[PDB]
Amino acid sequence: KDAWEIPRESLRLEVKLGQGCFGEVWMGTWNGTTRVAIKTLKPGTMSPEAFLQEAQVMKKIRHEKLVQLYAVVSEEPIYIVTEYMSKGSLLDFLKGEMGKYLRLPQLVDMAAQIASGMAYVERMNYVHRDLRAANILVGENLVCKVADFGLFPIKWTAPEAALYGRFTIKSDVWSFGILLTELTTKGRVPYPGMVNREVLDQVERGYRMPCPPECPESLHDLMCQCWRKDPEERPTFEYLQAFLEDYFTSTEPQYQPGENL
Ligand SMILES: Cc1ccc(NC(=O)c2ccc(CN3CCN(C)CC3)cc2)cc1Nc1nccc(-c2cccnc2)n1
Repeated sequence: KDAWEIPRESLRLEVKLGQGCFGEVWMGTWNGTTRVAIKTLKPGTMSPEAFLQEAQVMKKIRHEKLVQLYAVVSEEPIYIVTEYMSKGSLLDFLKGEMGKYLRLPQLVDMAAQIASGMAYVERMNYVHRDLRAANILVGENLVCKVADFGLFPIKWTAPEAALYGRFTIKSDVWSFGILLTELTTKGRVPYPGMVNREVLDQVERGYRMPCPPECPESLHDLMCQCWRKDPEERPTFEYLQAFLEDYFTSTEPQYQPGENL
């Protein structure tokens, strides 16, 4: 049978990390040596084949900025096993104890890594549909990987996708722009004070988030390209990656540290 299959005895579940109507998530050990994240399926909540769809996808994806599948147990009770990311979610990391020490340089490097991951998704002709800080994992050495915890996130979703169900890599680019604001505000909810309804009215009317405090205008400019009304006007993740990797030399060479960024 499949080469991803592992014996049940090789997986230890050590710390519960969350729950849902379809299962749970745990940190644990695989082969008594490898720390892992584990996703379970509640028997009786959702069909196995519908659940293992995710694992099937994850077998065909391989990239250093994508959370990596490690193994599965594909007879109920089901287990999906991936690499473990020591710092947890980008969102939690941004707003917690570490967040006070991150400046533009680390934050833009995180963005470039995320764009790199998304650029692979771009080349592979996949769509993400839920790119946001909550679906980014952080590891040692500020390593950031794209994940999908299957967690409507209107505030992160391109208008044409939210309104008309048109989800492309270009609506992923819009989400990335919103992700840029999470990075520069240390994980704050976008469109502060506005509910979903006003967000949709306002954005359709052409409103866009302002340059966050201490964020270089040139980075907010980039956010605004990600938020172009016309999907095809938005940049590629290939471009986004290259722009963020070169940012402090090509775009903002006179950058000087500040109080928060
Ligand atoms: C245990 C597991 C099982 C499945 C997944 N799957 C994904 O992360 C994922 C990523 C991309 C795709 C591709 N897909 C293309 C099509 N569109 C519509 C959706 C995305 C699918 C699944 C992750 C995990 N990992 C996981 N889950 C929850 C929490 C954590 C975690 C928490 C703290 C520290 N380290 C890890 N780790």
